[PDB]
Amino acid sequence: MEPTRIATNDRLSAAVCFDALVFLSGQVPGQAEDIHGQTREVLAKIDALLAEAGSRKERILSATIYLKDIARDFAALNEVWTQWLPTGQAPSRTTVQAELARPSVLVEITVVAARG
Amino acid sequence: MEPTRIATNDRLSAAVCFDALVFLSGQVPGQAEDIHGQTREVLAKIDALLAEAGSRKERILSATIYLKDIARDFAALNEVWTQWLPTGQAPSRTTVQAELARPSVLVEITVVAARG
Amino acid sequence: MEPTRIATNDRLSAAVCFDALVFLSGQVPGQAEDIHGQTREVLAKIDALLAEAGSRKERILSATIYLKDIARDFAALNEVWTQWLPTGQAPSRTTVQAELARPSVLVEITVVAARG
Repeated sequence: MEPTRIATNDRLSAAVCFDALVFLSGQVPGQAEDIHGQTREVLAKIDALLAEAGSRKERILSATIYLKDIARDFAALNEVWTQWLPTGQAPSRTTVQAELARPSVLVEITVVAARG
Repeated sequence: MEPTRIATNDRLSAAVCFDALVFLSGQVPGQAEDIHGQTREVLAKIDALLAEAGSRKERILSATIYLKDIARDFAALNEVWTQWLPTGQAPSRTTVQAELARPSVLVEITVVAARG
Repeated sequence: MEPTRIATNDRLSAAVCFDALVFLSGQVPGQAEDIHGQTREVLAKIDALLAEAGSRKERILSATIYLKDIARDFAALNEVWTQWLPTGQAPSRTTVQAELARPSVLVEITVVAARG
């Protein structure tokens, strides 16, 4: 087996697929400025990438959720997250505080999923 | 193949199993307040989840260890960790500083393991 | 299937291999003191470990890149990273800020790869 790549540039591929596994690059928000909208936009991008990479939201295996300010933003994160997930099909997850590459980014999520 | 889930709520599943792989949610301490006891309790929970998910401590593949204060607590973390691991069967690991969802949490560990 | 281990000590194995997957411990620099040289040395070590673990740079699936100061050092990190990667074969990646176990460490990278 060979890895296949999705949306490759000279730093990263949005997705790498290998042996029924899908490895997504950490996804960042669009132009939203607030935690609620940024979380929605991050999840929208993951939704799209899963489709391109041959998976779907129901097949997420793990998610690391990085919050620039975990004390300030965890509740809002959980609100959008819990509403976006398919019912009863939540993945394994870890949420931790970390500054992201751009100061405006409040949230970034890194997903591994099962090809479907 | 379909992913199977263990102890699912509307945010996360404690474990997700797919194709001989086990993805655990980041595990946090019980009611211990000190680094030594918190690390022991985190490892106890991982021990339990591996059992439920069809793996065991000898079959851990990777561990990300998050410490709220890596300078202050790394030595104690290593002490409990090295004693808990089955001899000669340490997994791949990465230990980094990150604040966790609750301020009382000094340590959180995210494990991927092989089904056995 | 059984996991096999590479360069095991009582805290971690440099690599764990299981079912065509390679899990590397987070790699830290040698004695370089600057971000550019530290990033080069981290990538050199990963290069070596991939060889020992039966993979290669072209087969990296995911990389988490930890920077002690993401604002200060991301540009230099990207410079060395983009030059080291095999052309058109970048993996999935996530770059976040986190303090590492030693204060001198500016960068640490955790890789999962496909056995080849």
